[PDB]
Amino acid sequence: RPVWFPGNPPPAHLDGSLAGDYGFDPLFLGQEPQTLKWYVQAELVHGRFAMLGAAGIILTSIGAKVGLGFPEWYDAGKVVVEKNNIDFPTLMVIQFYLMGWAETKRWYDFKNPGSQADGSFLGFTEEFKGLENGYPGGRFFDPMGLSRGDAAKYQEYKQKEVKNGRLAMIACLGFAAQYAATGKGPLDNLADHLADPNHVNFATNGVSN
Amino acid sequence: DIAGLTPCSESKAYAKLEKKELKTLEKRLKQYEADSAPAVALKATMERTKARFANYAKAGLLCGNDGLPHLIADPYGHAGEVFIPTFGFLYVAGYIGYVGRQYLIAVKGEAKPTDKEIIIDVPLATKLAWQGAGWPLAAVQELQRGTLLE
Amino acid sequence: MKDFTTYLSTAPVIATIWFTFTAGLLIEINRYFPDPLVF
Amino acid sequence: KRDAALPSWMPGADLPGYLNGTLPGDFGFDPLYLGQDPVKLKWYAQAELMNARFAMLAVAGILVPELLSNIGFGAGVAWYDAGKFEYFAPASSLFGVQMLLFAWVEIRRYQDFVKPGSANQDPIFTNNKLPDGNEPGYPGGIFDPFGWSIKSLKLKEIKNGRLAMLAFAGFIGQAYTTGTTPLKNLSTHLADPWSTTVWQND
Amino acid sequence: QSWLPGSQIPAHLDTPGNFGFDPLGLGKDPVALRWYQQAELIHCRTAMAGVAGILIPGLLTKAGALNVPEWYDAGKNSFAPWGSLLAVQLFLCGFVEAKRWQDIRKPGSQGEPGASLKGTSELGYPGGPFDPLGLSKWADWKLKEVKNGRLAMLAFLGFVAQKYATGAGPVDNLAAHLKDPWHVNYATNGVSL
Amino acid sequence: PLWLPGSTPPAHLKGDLPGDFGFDPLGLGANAESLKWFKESELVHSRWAMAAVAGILVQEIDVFWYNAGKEPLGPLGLLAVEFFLMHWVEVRRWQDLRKPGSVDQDPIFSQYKLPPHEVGYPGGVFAPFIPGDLAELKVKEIKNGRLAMLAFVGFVMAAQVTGKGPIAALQEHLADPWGTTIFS
Ligand SMILES: CC(/C=C/C=C(C)/C=C/[C@@]12O[C@]1(C)C[C@@H](O)CC2(C)C)=C\C=C\C=C(C)\C=C\C=C(C)\C=C\[C@@]12O[C@]1(C)C[C@@H](O)CC2(C)C
Ligand SMILES: CC1=C(/C=C/C(C)=C/C=C/C(C)=C\C=C\C=C(C)\C=C\C=C(C)\C=C\C2=C(C)CCCC2(C)C)C(C)(C)CCC1
Repeated sequence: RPVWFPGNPPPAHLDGSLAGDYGFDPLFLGQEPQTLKWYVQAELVHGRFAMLGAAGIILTSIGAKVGLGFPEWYDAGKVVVEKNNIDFPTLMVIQFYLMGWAETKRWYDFKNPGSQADGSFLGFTEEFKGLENGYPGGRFFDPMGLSRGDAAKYQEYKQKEVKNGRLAMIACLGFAAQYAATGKGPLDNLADHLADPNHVNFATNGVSN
Repeated sequence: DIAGLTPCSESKAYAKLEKKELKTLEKRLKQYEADSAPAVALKATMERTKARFANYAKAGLLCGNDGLPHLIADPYGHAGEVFIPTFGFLYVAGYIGYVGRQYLIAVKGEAKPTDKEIIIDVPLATKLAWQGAGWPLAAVQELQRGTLLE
Repeated sequence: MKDFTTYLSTAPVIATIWFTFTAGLLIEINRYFPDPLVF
Repeated sequence: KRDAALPSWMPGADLPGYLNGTLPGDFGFDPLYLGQDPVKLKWYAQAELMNARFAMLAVAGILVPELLSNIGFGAGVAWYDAGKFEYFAPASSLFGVQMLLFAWVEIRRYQDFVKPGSANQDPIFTNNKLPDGNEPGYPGGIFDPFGWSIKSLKLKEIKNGRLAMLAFAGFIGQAYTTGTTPLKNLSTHLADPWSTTVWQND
Repeated sequence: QSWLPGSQIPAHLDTPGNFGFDPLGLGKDPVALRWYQQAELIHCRTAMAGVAGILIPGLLTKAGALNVPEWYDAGKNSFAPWGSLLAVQLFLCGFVEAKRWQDIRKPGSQGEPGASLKGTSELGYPGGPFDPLGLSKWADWKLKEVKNGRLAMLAFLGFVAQKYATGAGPVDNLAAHLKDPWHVNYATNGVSL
Repeated sequence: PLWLPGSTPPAHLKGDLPGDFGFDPLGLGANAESLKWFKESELVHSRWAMAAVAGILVQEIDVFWYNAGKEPLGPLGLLAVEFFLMHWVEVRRWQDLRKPGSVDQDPIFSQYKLPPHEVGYPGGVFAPFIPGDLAELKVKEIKNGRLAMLAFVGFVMAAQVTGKGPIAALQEHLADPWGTTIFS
């Protein structure tokens, strides 16, 4: 089966069973199977936050590069804060409560398969079940029920999801290391590169990075 | 005041110890421009050193004929000098000690205990670590129960 | 890595990963609360 | 697990069990499940009636003296600004006597709730007694002197009570925002109802 | 009934207010658990009481019914010495708490043939003359009693901390917030906790 | 009969439903729970679009349908009588899903009942003329339906681009077909 480093065989602990399994753990981190069950969720969420974030910049930025209204992602927190009524400390604390709640419940599904399933909440029993470490599903997490549709159709998406996940994580960090090295927006970094690509590279200003 | 010694908030020598230290740093700061790096340090130290003196004058310690703050160690003008800190220690030391007790005993019954003194069971220790927060309530109850002594 | 972690949980390694923690903690607290003779 | 063939409030939905159609005015409404434990249904069932009959009296006490005072007959004021200071005794006493006369009647009624036949006879003119009802909240005798004997009738009581209880909640609410009598709130609504909803007034 | 659904409740609570909370494992010793249960019960009763005489005064004052001071400033006033008041109090409570303490040691102990019908009931719930109205199948009261208690225990710690931070009445604090909730917080003051 | 001739439909679409032309690239209709719901939203959606695109045209056979928002019973006065009437009606349709028969009986005049019927196709009162016959109509319904649904988004993007309604945007296209497209 296909691998990250063609020829070099993939390490035992990778089956070809998990989504985006290209025999890549050169540092033996995720060897003990529990400690990898943990990383397959870190990677998913990281990628899901990264995807929302990348989609999140990629739309504001064209919105700012389409009409002189929207702010650049870097200096677009204060612009939300100052202009609008709201404060920083409370948001940051409100967030921590809701995210605190949301996480602390996912927190106790890693260690206990079907824990929050017990209805010990708002009588919502069947929505907070296990299913598969990383995909909770039910009427809330998978409303349309692609989760409970077909065997292959869902398997292929796990594949799509992790890949987009890993590309958005790259994409995001570029946004973050491109504002840094050039002090401009990602459709000023993209317009400057389309007009004169041979010259407007890193080679100019963006060093080894 | 207590032992006839003056309060630092009033005393002359203490307020002349302010002057000498500050006026040591202002004889240095001359030898540098105001925009420079070390000037921001010899200003920041001064600010801190002048703040420090102010914060014992507000604390209300007893300063002697020396000009230095002496301490009070029995009863209630000067509780916070020793009487409060004192408990701080006996707690955190008692914390450390009782965690260490609960570790060695928790290992004791496991074929070869000596291995766990070296290759320390971290996830055992880090559970005993938090448990050792409420230690005086356990320490008392253990002295009661009569499992504390051989 | 069962083996690598047992080594990281060896006495001299834990001591050092513990002391850099309780050292920092005391340097840290002496930064934002500088120069204490009370509290 | 829940009756099939009796009054519902969401037709098609499920009455839970404990609401059997036993009590009077059960169409099986208890979303929060407050009537679960049959001890607690016993209280609430009675609690409802008391709260019902005070509202139905009170709301009549509120509306009528406006309905008449506008037709113009002799003392008529605002149902809240009425109790301010204008009576033959002071505030203090009128409460004392009120609290006394009740404290009596209520501990009488309460003993009847606790034990079904405990209080049914006069303790002074001891030949005088109200009959063997065996029905706390529906005690009868004196209290049914014209003698309406029916399930029919015991609905019509709690239905009128639920409606009256609200009407009174409204009166609190409506006064607190608008600041006139509830027939004056209904006048101004009837003059231009469309431009005078709550949302208009909020 | 669990305090963190998924967390394995520690063995030493086999459901005898028990929502499974004892992380540091104080009550693993069933000696300690019986002792600690009445600490709670006493802590609840006092606090429910105490807070009732912080709030119900404090709420009626704004209402206008009673011209009561704020609970920090109800100490300071002329009638008797405080030394006396504390002494007479410390005297009077010390007697009665000693009658509780011997009950906690030897439950029946407070019924010696020699004025004692205040024998006991079950441990922490003395009843009889402590239960005028007499209430006893619905012992759900027993539940609320702890819950309404822990709520009130927190409430006071709140009072103490939230005057240390804003220096104003709880009935004020409640309004200040209700007036601009998003700019008057935990998060917009002296100290971040 | 298929959206893309020579295709195989997806497994879950079997030509039972009306206007099943083997179309679910994202297996939306995969789970029977969801596909039962989606059936309704696709009826009702077209029914609202058919009703609305029927309106836009015939109301302009005038002024901009889009700025019709600006028209004798105040705003909040009218939004109420909508809210309660729409809340009333929509809940009762939503019970017929919650349980397939749960509602059919006239809560007032319980003498009159709506006869046993397939979901989202109620009839009785609502099929007076009993017109053209059997399923075929339900397949006109969803076809004529989708066309109406599409046309609406048209009508919207047509407003939000030209400024004019539908019939004027067409008259503009006729005047300069080669010129009045999106590609100019
Ligand atoms: C908060 C509190 C207790 C907190 C303890 C906690 C969280 C325990 C939890 C845990 O143990 C568990 C379960 C399990 C463990 O593994 C972990 C921890 C986490 C350790 C008690 C407060 C208790 C609060 C009390 C008792 C306060 C009572 C109030 C009074 C009487 C005050 C008096 C006055 O206010 C009046 C009435 C009128 C005014 O005018 C004047 C004065 C005089 C000021
Ligand atoms: C107050 C004060 C003071 C004084 C003091 C004193 C006088 C003391 C004494 C003391 C004493 C007289 C003591 C005794 C003791 C005894 C004993 C006998 C002990 C024991 C111990 C133990 C047993 C321990 C244990 C433990 C724990 C608990 C924990 C940890 C671990 C261990 C094991 C160690 C001064 C002035 C200085 C200062 C100020 C304050």
